[PDB]
Amino acid sequence: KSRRISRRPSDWWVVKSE
Amino acid sequence: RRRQGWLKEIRKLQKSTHLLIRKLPFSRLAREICVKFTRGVDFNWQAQALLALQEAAEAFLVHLFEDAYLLTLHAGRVTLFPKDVQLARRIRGLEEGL
Amino acid sequence: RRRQGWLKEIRKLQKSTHLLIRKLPFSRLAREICVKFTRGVDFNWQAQALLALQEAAEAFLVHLFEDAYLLTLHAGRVTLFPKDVQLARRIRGLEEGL
Amino acid sequence: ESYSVYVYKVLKQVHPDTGISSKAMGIMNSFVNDIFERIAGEASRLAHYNKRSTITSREIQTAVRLLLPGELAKHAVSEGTKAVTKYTSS
Amino acid sequence: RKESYSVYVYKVLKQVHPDTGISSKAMGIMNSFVNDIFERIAGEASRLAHYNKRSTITSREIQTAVRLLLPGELAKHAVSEGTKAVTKYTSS
Amino acid sequence: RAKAKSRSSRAGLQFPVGRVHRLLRKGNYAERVGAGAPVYMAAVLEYLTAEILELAGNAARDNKKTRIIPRHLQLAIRNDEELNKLLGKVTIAQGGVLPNIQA
Amino acid sequence: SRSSRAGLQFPVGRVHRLLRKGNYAERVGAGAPVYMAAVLEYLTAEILELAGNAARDNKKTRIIPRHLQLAIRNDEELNKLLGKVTIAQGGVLPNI
Amino acid sequence: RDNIQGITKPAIRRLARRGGVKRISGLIYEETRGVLKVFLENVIRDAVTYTEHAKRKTVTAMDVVYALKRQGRTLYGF
Amino acid sequence: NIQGITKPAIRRLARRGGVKRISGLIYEETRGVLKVFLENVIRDAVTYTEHAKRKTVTAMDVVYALKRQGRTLYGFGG
DNA sequence: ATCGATGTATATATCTGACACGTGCCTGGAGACTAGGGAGTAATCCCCTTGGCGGTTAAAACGCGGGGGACAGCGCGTACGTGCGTTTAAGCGGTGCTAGAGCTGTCTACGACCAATTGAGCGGCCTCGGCACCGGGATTCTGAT
DNA sequence: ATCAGAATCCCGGTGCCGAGGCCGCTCAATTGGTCGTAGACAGCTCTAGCACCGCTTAAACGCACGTACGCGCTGTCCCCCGCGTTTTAACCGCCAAGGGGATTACTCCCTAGTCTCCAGGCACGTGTCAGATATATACATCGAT
Repeated sequence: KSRRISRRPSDWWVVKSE
Repeated sequence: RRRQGWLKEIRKLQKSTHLLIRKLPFSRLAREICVKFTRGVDFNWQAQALLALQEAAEAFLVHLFEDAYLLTLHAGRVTLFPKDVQLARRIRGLEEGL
Repeated sequence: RRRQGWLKEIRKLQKSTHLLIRKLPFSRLAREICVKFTRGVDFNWQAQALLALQEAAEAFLVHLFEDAYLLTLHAGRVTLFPKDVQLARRIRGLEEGL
Repeated sequence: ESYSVYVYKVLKQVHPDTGISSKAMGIMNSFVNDIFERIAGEASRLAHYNKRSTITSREIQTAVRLLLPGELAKHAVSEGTKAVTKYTSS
Repeated sequence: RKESYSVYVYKVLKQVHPDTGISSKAMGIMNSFVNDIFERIAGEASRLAHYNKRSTITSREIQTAVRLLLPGELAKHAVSEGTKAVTKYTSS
Repeated sequence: RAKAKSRSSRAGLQFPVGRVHRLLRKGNYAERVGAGAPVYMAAVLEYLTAEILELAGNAARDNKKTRIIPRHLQLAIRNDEELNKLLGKVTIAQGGVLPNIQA
Repeated sequence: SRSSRAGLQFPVGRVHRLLRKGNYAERVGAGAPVYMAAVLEYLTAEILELAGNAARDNKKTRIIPRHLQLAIRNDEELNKLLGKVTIAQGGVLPNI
Repeated sequence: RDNIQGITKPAIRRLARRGGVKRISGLIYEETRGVLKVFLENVIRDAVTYTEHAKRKTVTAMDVVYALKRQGRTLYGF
Repeated sequence: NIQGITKPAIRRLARRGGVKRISGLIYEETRGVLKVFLENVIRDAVTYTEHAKRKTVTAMDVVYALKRQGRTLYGFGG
């Protein structure tokens, strides 16, 4: 499949360092 | 003895209109940023493109500082803090602070 | 006697999804504020128009309150003050806060 | 008119046993309509900026690259490059 | 060649002020500004006409467009300035 | 003539390609629309709908519900970082706020 | 010679060609270019009068982009119309 | 008997509790009533405009969501 | 190479912003927010250029990217 | 710091109105051919970009005293949460009505389109004066008295 | 309360380069005419918003009380700011080389357009169950003690 990876970074917006 | 001389600097910098950041390190930073997404090949820049980018970045930064300083004085203190500017970016919106 | 019951209210209200404000006073207020710009002639209102208006109004209001809560926690207190929501509307922008 | 079929079709394809309410159907319909309008407007100003009158496959690809965020777009681009190469294959 | 609105803003500037000059950067600023405003009202009028199943951009459409786009007070003069020209344009 | 095969069937997609072709032709975006342009559009719309419906199904499976309600759509769209950026300016009707309590 | 037919300064033919080439709609009306040229002329006349005031109070006969920013930020309606804009070489308002 | 005080204190309280507010001061109820006024003064003033262009006298659900989309914050499902 | 926006430069930017006092921990995050702003704007302008068959980013593409993001810039557009 | 009675999670019946599917019908989509032009592709030139060298110089960096600033602790009085009694207006449902949305037919005045004509708008030249810079002088606070 | 030295304002001088005026060219605006049709207008029909009545009942209003917290003050620690000295790379000025931006010309394959037929999509209808709701049971709990 290779569906897009989902992570939960501390930042609400995934702009810097994912 | 020159005491409390920051107000004169505030007035002088608010009256002026020229760019505050130098052009050569900013252009080096712009090229360092642009080299990452172009998968390797070197791109050329126009003389006015870098000037427009510097003007837009200065406007963005002056907006962030001028709306975060009022957040700091809203908390009661006069020192600007990074948590305050982070909160300002969080509350300004997805397209206004980011 | 039920102690610290605001947590249960917050959990139940964030778990639910129905409209909070009533329908008849909202429709009355909407008609009374719409009679101003219609140059004096009464207008009709569809059944879904009032519902969509109430949904948009409650969404905007709940977003304003959740964003102002961050500013209140930033000031070191827990109660909400009108200066805080005014500051939130001011930092949000001219179009976003008004 | 509004299309509620294809959404149900792709929903049954991705999940064989899940239904959908009528309101969520209208939500998805309005959502795809808005996304289609945004991508089309982006592609239109793209073609207008370069003195072009035809909207080829490159314009819509660059438009969706501008509109959609980074990690998704790649995937989407792949889907695009997986579609046309079959459509012109026949 | 290149197109611009530099001559018309110069004429209206000479009309509003007989002895005031204009620089070159301000020229480009006003040019880009009037282009952006024109594009905004034209696109908004196009969306409104497509909303109402219309294919012609009659003056009513852009009137409603500028009335919707501009703030309250300015529109009160804007609609008072457009029709006054239209009523003159129909004078022939 | 040959059999009437729709281009959506020959492209391996579920979204209609002729419908979006007519919509682009009447959408006043440009006087000429390409051939592969509606196909790309149908593919990306199909992918986006699949992504949001898969998230909605994951958000409805844990609640022991086999029907997608508008609350599930909000819960699924606000749990994805990229979909939140795509749908940040928009708000969903009949959708509650995410349960978050500050310390 | 119908550019000054309605007594305006902006051309009606240029905006007509721009409307026909912008692909906003398949058809355009007759009074729409005249109305649009008139409203654009009014907007630019307002902002130029404000800039002329902002230049005469500084004893400068040549307008500068700083005065444009000053005039666009003093008035509340022009600021409301141009909220997400940035003027090149335009300093921030003298506020403390 | 004004329609602006129709939004009672428990209604605004429930709105704030949904927003995650712990404690509310007493001067908030008089403030947001103005804010909710202004937000309801900007939307419909656009909506009626969308009904002034057509020859209609009603505010349909399409006009409200159109005005909201023009403002920026739009709604799905209508 | 991100050290170009030095400490007196950010200090002067804050002075133009009306800020009086500046903590010593700001210079580790203002560079980051400048970096993310540039990484957004430059990436939009560079895909704008790459759509056409060119290799040099021009000032028109930068202002196009800025307009698509939301903060339009006048003066260089033409 | 353990225990309970208050609340919480779950299991079972019901019944329902929305959901899924099935049918009929037709208008939009597909197959086929045309002819016309916007776009792909090669040449070219020269304008703009990149790169480098030397010389300067204001800007940056570093170090240090200090006094103003952030923050913790604490008392106080006030303002808001909570519970209970009371009342009031939202809300359900049921009926009736008609203003107005919506569809249809028609006729036309309006706008697209093409050819000939030319004058308003754009490119190049210049020329000079408004503005930047600098020196001198008079004033006016701000730290100093 | 009372005051002098840099900071500020204003004047004059010199300069110099960008703004405005002028001229020549030229293609987009104008004029004239024609033809097809989008929409204005009327008119007709059906519906959905509006208005009312009766009744119900849950939410709102108010009042009192308790206590949690916004606010003001004080004290202590410290870390940006100002000042001086040393260092440096940003910038100016100049030159050289060439990369590809922009323009032109040729051709041709893609696409609007038109017609012809038909099936995928929409309106309507109807059986059926997912879930909202009521009731009962097992279990974690947070305040009194």
